[PDB]
Amino acid sequence: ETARWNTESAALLALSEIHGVSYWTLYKVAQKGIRFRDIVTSQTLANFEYLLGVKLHRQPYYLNEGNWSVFRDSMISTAKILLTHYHNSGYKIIHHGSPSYPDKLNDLSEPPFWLFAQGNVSLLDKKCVGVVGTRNPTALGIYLTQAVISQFIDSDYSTVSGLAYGIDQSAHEASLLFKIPTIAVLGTGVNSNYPKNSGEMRGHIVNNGGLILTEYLPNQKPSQENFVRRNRIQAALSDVLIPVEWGLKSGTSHTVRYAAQLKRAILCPLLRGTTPQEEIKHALSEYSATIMNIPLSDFKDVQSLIKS
Amino acid sequence: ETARWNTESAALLALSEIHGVSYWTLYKVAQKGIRFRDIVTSQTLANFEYLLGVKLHRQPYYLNEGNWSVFRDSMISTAKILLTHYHNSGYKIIHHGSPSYPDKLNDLSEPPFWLFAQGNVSLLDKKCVGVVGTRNPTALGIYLTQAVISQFIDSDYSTVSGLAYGIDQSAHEASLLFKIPTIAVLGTGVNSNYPKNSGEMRGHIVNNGGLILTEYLPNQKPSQENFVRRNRIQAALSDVLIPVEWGLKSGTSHTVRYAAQLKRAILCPLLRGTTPQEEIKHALSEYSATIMNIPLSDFKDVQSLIKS
Ligand SMILES: [Cl-]
Ligand SMILES: [Cl-]
Repeated sequence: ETARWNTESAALLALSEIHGVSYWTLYKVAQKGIRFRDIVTSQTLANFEYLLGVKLHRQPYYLNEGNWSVFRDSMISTAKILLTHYHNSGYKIIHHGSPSYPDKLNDLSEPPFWLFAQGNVSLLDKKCVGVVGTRNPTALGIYLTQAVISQFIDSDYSTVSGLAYGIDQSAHEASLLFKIPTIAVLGTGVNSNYPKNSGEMRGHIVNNGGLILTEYLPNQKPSQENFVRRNRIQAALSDVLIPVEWGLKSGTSHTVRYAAQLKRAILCPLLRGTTPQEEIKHALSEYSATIMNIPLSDFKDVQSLIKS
Repeated sequence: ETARWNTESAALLALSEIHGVSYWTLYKVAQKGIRFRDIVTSQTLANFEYLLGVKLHRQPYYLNEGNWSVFRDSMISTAKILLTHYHNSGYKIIHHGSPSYPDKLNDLSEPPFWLFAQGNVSLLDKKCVGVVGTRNPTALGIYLTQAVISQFIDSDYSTVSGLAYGIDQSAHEASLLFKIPTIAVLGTGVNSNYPKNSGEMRGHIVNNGGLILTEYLPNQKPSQENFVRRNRIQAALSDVLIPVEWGLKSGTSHTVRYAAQLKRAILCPLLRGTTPQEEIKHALSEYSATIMNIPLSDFKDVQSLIKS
């Protein structure tokens, strides 16, 4: 069974890394039920380009009948070693339709048809709580992030965030601090160094039983489109979504909307004694969200301790 | 009534700032019930030095009968303006035996006989929770400090700490963030810039209804002896003492010991699922301390919200 998916893995890397096929091109290929293995084993360039869904080239073209066999065989041979190269770094490619693929992602209209993974894949199949927010939080947003995640200590939950500046990085840092496994869904390929000084955090995430996850091909750069596209994954994986600090018509609003479309539970942190803002009121109105008081405790619980 | 204490204030400043009398010398003076006003109005140097408790000088000495009147009158005149100078900066001098002096400090064997104050003095008479710890905390100590103080939101408590690097600064920063009035007890005189970038925090403390407090004379530098001496104040003011992160045979252990001697309530933060350390076990053994779980909430309270 292993060898079937490894052949599809190598075909994906062949088209992506060697021939440079776009994410979108390969996505709609897989969306149609076309397997990359049968694209790379095409015996003509016409067949190649038909299955790949691009505009067929006329003559003259540098790819032709005279050099097709080597073009095909050399790319298959190249990609087979390239996958062992990525396996050696601890990366796994999880394909849609395989046993390792998590059910939750098939709630999406556009499920990822492949995933690059580094770390503990079994977390995708277990309870997850998304913690996400602005890349430019206030001091209180940073605290609420940690306070929220501390509530899940010794639960069966892991955390999910996007490894981005601000709330997301504070979410991962908090999960690590409290020894909650955390999942980072990237807006890049696995090879990128974004965000700054990310290689150590990714290391600690993996060392603490966490997971690095991305739908994007190894060398895909960060982009505003890549982030919004990735947030459908974050919403789908989040059994509960907790947007800590966020404005409407923001990145995180997309995630919250998606979570509402996916009928995920939505909790909104509110510090004791403070007034909900319209983004919170929006979530209670639209998405049937729920306030989560921080602290959840009352001061009466503190009084019990002081005066025994 | 105001003018009686202002005269004692000016006499204290006269001896301290003009003539350079030590903290300890003036402390034992006041400990005996000698008022500084009557020292500065002494008509001989023999009387001056007898009341001040120092070794009486023989002749020849530059202070003598021929220049005594001016020495006395010029220092009284100088100090009267010097107090208006400190009043203008918002400083108040609170004397032991005056209505503004807080009762809690008379639980000390060695109560401060004067206090310099900037901000809201009425906090000393109300519920206070001390939050103190090492100057070199771990990441978790910094969080626990904030989590502990968040429990007192919308309580009638203010916070008390020593405005020192580490836990103390995180305690003040947390109180400010959650809008809990905070009291900083200095290990210096009010004129010092210690610790680094302290003038803005002192400003925000005062602007948020907080208080700066010190027993030390205006230009007293920081010292390890000044810090341990000041922690008897912090213990006395703390109706509840919460040492967040601390080793035994540390600065903060002195405070905790004192708090035990003063029979203050002692709470010790313990993150959920973690084992008490011997410093915590020491406090439960000796000082009848109590664990305060962080969070105080259970995960069952989170489950209630998720699945309504
Ligand atoms: Cl596929
Ligand atoms: Cl006095």
